[PDB]
Amino acid sequence: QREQTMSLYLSEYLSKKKHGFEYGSLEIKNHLEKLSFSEIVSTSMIIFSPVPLSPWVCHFHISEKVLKRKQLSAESVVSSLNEQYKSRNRELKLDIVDLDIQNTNHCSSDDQAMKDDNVCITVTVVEASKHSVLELDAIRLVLIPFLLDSPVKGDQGIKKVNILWTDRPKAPKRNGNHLAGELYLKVTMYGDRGKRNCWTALLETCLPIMDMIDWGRSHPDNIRQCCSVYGIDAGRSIFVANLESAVSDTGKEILREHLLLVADSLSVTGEFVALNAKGWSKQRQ
Amino acid sequence: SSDLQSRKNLTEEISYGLREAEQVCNKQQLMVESWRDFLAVNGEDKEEDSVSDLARFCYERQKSATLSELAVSAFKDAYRDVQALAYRYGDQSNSF
Amino acid sequence: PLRGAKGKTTTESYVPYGVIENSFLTGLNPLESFVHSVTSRDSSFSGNADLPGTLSRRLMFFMRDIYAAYDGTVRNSFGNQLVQFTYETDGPVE
Amino acid sequence: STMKFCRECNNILYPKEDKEQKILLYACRNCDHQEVADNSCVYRNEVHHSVSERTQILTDVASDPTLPRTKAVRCSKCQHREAVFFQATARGEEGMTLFFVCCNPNCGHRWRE
Amino acid sequence: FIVRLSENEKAEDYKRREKVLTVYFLSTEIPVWLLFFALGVSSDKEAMDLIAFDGDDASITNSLIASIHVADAVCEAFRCGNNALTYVEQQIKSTKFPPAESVDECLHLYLFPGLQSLKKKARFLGYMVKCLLNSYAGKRKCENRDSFRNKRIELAGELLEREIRVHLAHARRKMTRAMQKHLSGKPIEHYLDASVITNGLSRAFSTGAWSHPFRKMERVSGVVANLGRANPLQTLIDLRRTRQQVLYTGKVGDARYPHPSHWGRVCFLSTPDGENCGLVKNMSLLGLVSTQSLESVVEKLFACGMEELMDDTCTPLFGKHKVLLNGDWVGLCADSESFVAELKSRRRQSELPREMEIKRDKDDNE
Amino acid sequence: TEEELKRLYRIQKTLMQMLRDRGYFIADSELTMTKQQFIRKHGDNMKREDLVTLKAKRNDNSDQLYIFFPDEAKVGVKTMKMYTNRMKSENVFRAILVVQQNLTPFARTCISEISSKFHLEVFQEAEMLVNIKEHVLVPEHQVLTTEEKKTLLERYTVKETQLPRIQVTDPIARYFGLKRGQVVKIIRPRYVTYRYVV
Amino acid sequence: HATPFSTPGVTEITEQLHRAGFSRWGNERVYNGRSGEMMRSMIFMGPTFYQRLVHMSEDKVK
Amino acid sequence: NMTYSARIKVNVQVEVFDILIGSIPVMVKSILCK
DNA sequence: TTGTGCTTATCGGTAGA
RNA sequence: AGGAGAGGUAG
DNA sequence: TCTACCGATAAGCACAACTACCTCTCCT
Ligand SMILES: [Zn+2]
Ligand SMILES: [Zn+2]
Ligand SMILES: [Zn+2]
Repeated sequence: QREQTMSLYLSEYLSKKKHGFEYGSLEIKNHLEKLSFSEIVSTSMIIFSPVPLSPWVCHFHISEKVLKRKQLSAESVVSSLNEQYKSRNRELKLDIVDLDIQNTNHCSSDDQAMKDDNVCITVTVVEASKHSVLELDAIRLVLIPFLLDSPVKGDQGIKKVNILWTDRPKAPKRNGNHLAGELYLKVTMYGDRGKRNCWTALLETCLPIMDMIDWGRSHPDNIRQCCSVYGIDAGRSIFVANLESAVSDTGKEILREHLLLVADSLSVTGEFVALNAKGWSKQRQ
Repeated sequence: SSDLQSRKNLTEEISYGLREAEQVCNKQQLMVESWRDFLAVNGEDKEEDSVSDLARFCYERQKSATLSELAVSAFKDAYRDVQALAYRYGDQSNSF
Repeated sequence: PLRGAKGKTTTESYVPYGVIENSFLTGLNPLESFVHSVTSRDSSFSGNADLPGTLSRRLMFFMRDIYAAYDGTVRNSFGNQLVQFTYETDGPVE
Repeated sequence: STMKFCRECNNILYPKEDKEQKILLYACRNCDHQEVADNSCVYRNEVHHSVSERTQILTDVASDPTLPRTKAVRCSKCQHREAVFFQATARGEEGMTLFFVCCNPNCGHRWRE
Repeated sequence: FIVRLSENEKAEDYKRREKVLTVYFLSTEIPVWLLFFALGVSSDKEAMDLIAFDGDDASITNSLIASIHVADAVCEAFRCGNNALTYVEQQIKSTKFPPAESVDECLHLYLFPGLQSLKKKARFLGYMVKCLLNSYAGKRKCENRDSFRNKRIELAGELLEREIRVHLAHARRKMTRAMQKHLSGKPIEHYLDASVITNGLSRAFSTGAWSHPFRKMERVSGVVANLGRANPLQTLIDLRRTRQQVLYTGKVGDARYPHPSHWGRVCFLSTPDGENCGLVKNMSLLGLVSTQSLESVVEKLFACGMEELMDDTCTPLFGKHKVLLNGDWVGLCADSESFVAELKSRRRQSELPREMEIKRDKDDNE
Repeated sequence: TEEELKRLYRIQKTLMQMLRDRGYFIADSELTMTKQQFIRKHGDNMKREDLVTLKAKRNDNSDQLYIFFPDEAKVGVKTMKMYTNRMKSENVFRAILVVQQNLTPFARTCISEISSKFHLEVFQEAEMLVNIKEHVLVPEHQVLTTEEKKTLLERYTVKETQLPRIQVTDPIARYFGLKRGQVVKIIRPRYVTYRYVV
Repeated sequence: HATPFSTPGVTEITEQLHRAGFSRWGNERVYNGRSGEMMRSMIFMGPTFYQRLVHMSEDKVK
Repeated sequence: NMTYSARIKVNVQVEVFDILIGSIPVMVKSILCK
């Protein structure tokens, strides 16, 4: 599966503060949401300005209102761009050595003055005493799409995070069952690369906010790969819960022992085999 | 209905209930991130624009799926009360 | 919107949403009848009929061999594999 | 992304940079004509997200997310628990403050934190 | 004639893979700009004026510039002289099954036969590219297969026509084989076999397998059906039906649902339930199928006020709406409203064929 | 740097919790060590060397497990050979290796070739951030000894193969350090069940 | 006339049936044929148009 | 139980230096029908 | 036509001798 | 006697 | 410094796309 739906629950110490759950959930959503650089910038243009510097400097103008709404600053986005340029640096397979980004409130651009409260971001390409990057097509086709795809917030793995409300969660709390209705977050992550597990990347992204997310009840929504994270028993329990939910949605009434027998039959060899012929053959083997 | 006057009253009540349900759906359609500046407790001069644009709400609803789900949920919630009128306008001898 | 698009960029797809004020006793408007036919055309299709049968057959092929033993355990017919040590029923007759 | 035709032969011009001239120039390959450039602009594109054309209506891309709803808070005018909460700035205040909107169809009341 | 907009994969490196405009004519894959300059165009500005995009979009301009660069790189000095004609002739001759005609004659009959002039077809190509760019930018809606506006139905004038054509071709093949076998080593009646076509028609009517409209093999089914004699209503509704052929029965698309184009043409409230749910549509009571008109409408259009298409490509159109007759650019009109009003007035006086559709849209300006 | 310090603190806390759950006589001071106390005892730089320690079983002092932290990621055959030579010199039969990146296939083959003589367990640093055992979905796991396994097999009169199976790659099996041929006891919130490691 | 899109109103039908001497709602008082007692609720009666299908009983006997 | 069709006659001329081709089924009440 | 499993076939890949 | 193409009934 | 198997991607190549029944019409 490419969606790889996750489920994160809030910790119990946030209830002491007034409206602590809502503030914590909003902070987690703001921190762990992918925001592309193209969504913030409005007008991107290349201006001919004339380690030595190369010509064809790029201009990115961003309105201050957009930054105010997103609670960001020009210095923060410049730092994020530099960090992401130095993080991978796998693309841009050309004569590139360093990339320095400068911030200016007002730029010497007389082409248009429609917006007076727009901050300009200047990106300058550096060449190692060569004119291999002197053409405009190469930069326009490689560097411009690279910066627009760079996320200024969140992580490249997380697709979208939505805040939901539930009354019968899959992972019940030990004590304090009197609380009728809690608040949790659902996280969807990209599955472009299967080399690394989505949960592994999610744990590394939440390092600054490890205390906020209650890891005692957080669990992936998937069934197949949840056994590799929390064991076969947790996957069986989540499968039973999902089967009960499906039966309830169907409108019919089914006794518990049937569903328990189904769960124990489909997970007898330590893994949830499929209903196809290959799964049965593997189970018999 | 017992007579023609009761039928006319029921027709008017149904029309008003449908209008109220449509208004409720239009109000519920505003629960998005685009109208966070308008939903806040402040001074906005575009109050009349959200009301006068009656023919655009249906077009915006038919294009989005989440908006359609919210609209149908609100319509069911507001139409339960409309369906509740059968016990008021229906006699005890009604076979249905 | 019924005439292709409303011209507000040109759209290509729509999610129909209509409210019919009239009832069956009064008489359906031809456009209302068209809307009702469009809405109800889904129930007349022959699709999705094979899914319950295929699912039932594939589940039967897995759960046919399961039977209860004289010792009280739940065992599979292939090799007497132990599925459950004790039946998880909540009573009342064993 | 800009283009212009030289007045000599009416053909497209490609931008180029000369180290000695230190100025932007345009010359076409059809005729040996070089003209001075204006505004020193070789590319100007408004950033838009209209990449998946004729595909955003069928598949829900979720361009505008829905606001979250909570049931812990209780409304004042009516005794309804469901409400919409979000963060937005005030008229003149700084920072983000929490807001609440009642979900009761008959109430229509909004209050701050 | 196919104009395709896609990323360039021929003689393109990793850095340059932007979208370019290509032409698929006689399986030659000719760049669009070479074809533009081959059809009596000697200026880039004139070619841009022919493609009257009338909009400000960066993607369209980038695609046009990329196409120009691809055309320049493919053929050197193509603008000067007639190198584009030589290049397209070489591309045509490079096909597995090239036409017997030369380049000077292939462009007159195999390329837009409706337009006689070699420069008017260039304007038609420019209009086609303009429509493609408008559709790509989102200003123009794409055609849908569910609507009846873009669909036609054939009952007997075209279904039997292709069967007759293929049976006659087979009979001609057999006759020429017999003639070659008999010439080397007889009345004309013995040379032509009179049973082949009759047997083929009998087989087609009995088995019900009809020839595919676009494929020699893979005969279609469900074309010929039996009548019902249980009651006259059954045999009346069996005669008045419309069938649409789909690749698979499990999924079709949006054809199974009613469309606003069904208003007054086919019955949207009645349709068979089952596998062919919505594919078979019963025709309405006031439903008629138009037939080909033997009279010539072109001669009567100039009398109403239509102005002929300009031959020169340098002269642009200011506000003259385009007039298309059966997909052919026949001329231009100054005012569309008065023109269509006069056409309708002439039609209502029995001066024009009674089965003729007159469409006027201000969005497309045609 | 401080992020790496707190990451290593979490890893050490989870490792100590796992060792205490496995019964290796972990002191309460190490279990109840706070982040501030850990940083104060850490010093200026850890260099992934102060985490190396040796622990012995509570019941028997002869059995001991040594925890090894490599200095750099992407270890090779030479590092594994040095580690196994150190194990042979110190006379230890079990070891836990916590690495930052996935092991070299040659290193994996070397580990699998010498698995008969000594048992080696590998753990990623990302997997030890959250304690698997301390979860509401995971039930109580109890490892049965040889005598209890024999009693279980004799009571139901069943073979080892005719039992529900659990793979070695499962996180619980690696958390409890279970080898092939051992049964476990599971209590669900009561009916119990047993799983056979295969 | 019973034109599908030109159906007469319900009030017109009720008035037409009332002018014929019957109840305006289409229901008439009936008496049980087995005992002769009068039923408490009126029964709706009307000459509808029915059809006979080609599916018979003996055609399905196997 | 025979085919209701009509014969086709067209002149064919051969040069060096009305024949029957086939029968098309005839629809009832067509341009050629009794 | 698709919808997933399933077995060849090619691009690079880093590690150890 | 045996196979392929259509239409139809029940859940 | 020259070879081993080893990760992800293209391209064929397969099975599978509901039960229970009834007619007619065409071959072979
Ligand atoms: Zn600037
Ligand atoms: Zn020039
Ligand atoms: Zn309220």
